[PDB]
Amino acid sequence: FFFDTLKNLAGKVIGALT
Repeated sequence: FFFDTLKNLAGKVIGALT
């Protein structure tokens, strides 16, 4: 739950960066 969301948030950041 929380772990999945945290990982997902990081993925969005990486994608947004490049």
